Amino acid sequence: AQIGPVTDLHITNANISPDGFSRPAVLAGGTFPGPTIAGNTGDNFQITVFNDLTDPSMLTDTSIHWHGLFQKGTNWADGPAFVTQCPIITGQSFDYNFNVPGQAGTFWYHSHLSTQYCDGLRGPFVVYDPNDPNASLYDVDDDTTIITLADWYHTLAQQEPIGAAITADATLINGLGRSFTNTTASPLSVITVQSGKRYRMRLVSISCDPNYLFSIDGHDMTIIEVDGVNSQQLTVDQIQIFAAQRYSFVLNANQPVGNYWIRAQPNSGGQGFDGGINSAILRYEGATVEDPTTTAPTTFSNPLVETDLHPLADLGVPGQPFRGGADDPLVLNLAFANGRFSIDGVSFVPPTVPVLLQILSGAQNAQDLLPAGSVISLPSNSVIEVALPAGAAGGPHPFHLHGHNFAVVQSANNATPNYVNPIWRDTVSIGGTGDNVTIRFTTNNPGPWFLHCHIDWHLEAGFAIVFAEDIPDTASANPVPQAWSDLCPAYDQAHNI
Ligand SMILES: *[C@@H]1O[C@H](CO)[C@@H](O[C@@H]2O[C@H](CO)[C@@H](O)[C@H](O)[C@H]2NC(C)=O)[C@H](O)[C@H]1NC(C)=O
Ligand SMILES: *[C@@H]1O[C@H](CO)[C@@H](O[C@@H]2O[C@H](CO)[C@@H](O)[C@H](O)[C@H]2NC(C)=O)[C@H](O)[C@H]1NC(C)=O
Ligand SMILES: [Cl-]
Ligand SMILES: [Cu+2]
Ligand SMILES: [Cu+2]
Ligand SMILES: [Cu+2]
Ligand SMILES: [Cu+2]
Repeated sequence: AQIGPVTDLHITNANISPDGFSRPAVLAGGTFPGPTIAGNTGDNFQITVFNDLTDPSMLTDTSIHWHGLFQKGTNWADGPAFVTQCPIITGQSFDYNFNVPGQAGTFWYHSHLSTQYCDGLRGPFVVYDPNDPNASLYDVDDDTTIITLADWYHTLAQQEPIGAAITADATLINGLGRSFTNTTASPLSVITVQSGKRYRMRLVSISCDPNYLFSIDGHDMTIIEVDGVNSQQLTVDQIQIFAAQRYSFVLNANQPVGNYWIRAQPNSGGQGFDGGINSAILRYEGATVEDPTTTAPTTFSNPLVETDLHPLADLGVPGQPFRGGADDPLVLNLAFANGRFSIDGVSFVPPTVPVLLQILSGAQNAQDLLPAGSVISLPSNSVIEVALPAGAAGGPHPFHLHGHNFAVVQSANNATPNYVNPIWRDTVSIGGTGDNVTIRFTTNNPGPWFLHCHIDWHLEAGFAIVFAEDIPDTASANPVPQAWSDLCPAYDQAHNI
């Protein structure tokens, strides 16, 4: 069952074996992935998060972010540790009480403390639209049509050795999959469809790192939503999905009754499908209970290319139709050296006092804010452009902005910008060497919004800045509850800070 929009959510430690290998984890709702949190557009979510964690090897503090939800007037509920709150300590709870006006689509939630979401605190978050303009394109849209793609590690996140390469040990589709080494024939996920029906498949990358080449043998996929933004229909036979992105696609159960492989090939870790790694099963009702015998093509006919996507609505692009054609045009210098990432020469290290609390306490320019050089002010009611030229090691980097979606004026692997009808989204691959992926948005949401690579290992290694949007109006726009004001004193006391 789905939970919410008003629910408790307990965060616990438990052993799990999603690929046949047992390890401890950090779980929401007792499962990996966590339960789907759901409601309708405009609803009031009240998610009372109970931190019941006791195993320090995965951190006993926590904080949860609701990825892609704008949090307008509720910046304090956004979740990034040391940006909008101090963490919740063990044995305490915290009510994330917010609204989702003007949004409907496929989102997710995850820990936003250190690399803790990699240890298991990740799940889907769906905001349905009772008047969805895409409703007539499908028959079924429910918990059974959510498809999560996850990387899974045998080594605990906090225990990844300094100086060794980090790669995953399994791809999990709907929480199940097989290990790349010492593969055992552990259970695969089954997605069941009925011949003749049409399904809104909600594809969610809950990855800490790899991008996936996602496909379904024998089928094609008609994209209708990108990171919460309705799209024109775009039929593809493969989707390269980067960490934290979402798509909805229509799956027409229009092939013979049978079993078909679902494929999710990560860019690192195990290559191929030997022993059923990187795989799940699409099973038609009435098919034999057996593995598919289908193959992929050698070359896909219609892979997703981001510039092919266009909004369903007339969203346009704010500003003027040329580089720098914005009120506040930025170009970030994104770099990596010696184990640390930097943005404009500064590697992100979380501050002691959350950025929001510093602002509420009267710090009122970005040069006043800690960490020094990591907080950039944005003016209110302005068109912002951010160019994100690639080249830093470890790419392709999926950059994500909290508090906002954005027009993708320039996409990976294509030097031509689009000032007319590009897709809007919230997480974008910045591509490869020489690319100049560029985003635009307007500043109508006062508060400090994190901008970072969503490869969690890279965030931990500093690949982030905070946009302090409309510092002057942050306090008036974001009244804070007493429980939020209590977080830092409790955290600092527990940690002898
Ligand atoms: C990416 O696009 C930005 C503009 O959006 C480019 O920025 C300009 O950079 C040059 C120096 O390289 C400066 O003289 C300009 O002031 C910048 N802004 C402009 C022209 O609008 C940037 O060079 C591009 N980067 C890459 C790698 O292509
Ligand atoms: C590279 O990106 C550009 C800009 O998004 C794409 O150009 C558009 O192509 C469509 C389809 O032919 C045309 O309707 C638009 O007028 C083009 N816009 C611009 C600004 O040129 C282009 O198709 C992309 N290249 C590839 C190979 O997909
Ligand atoms: Cl967000
Ligand atoms: Cu996220
Ligand atoms: Cu986010
Ligand atoms: Cu990265
Ligand atoms: Cu974030």
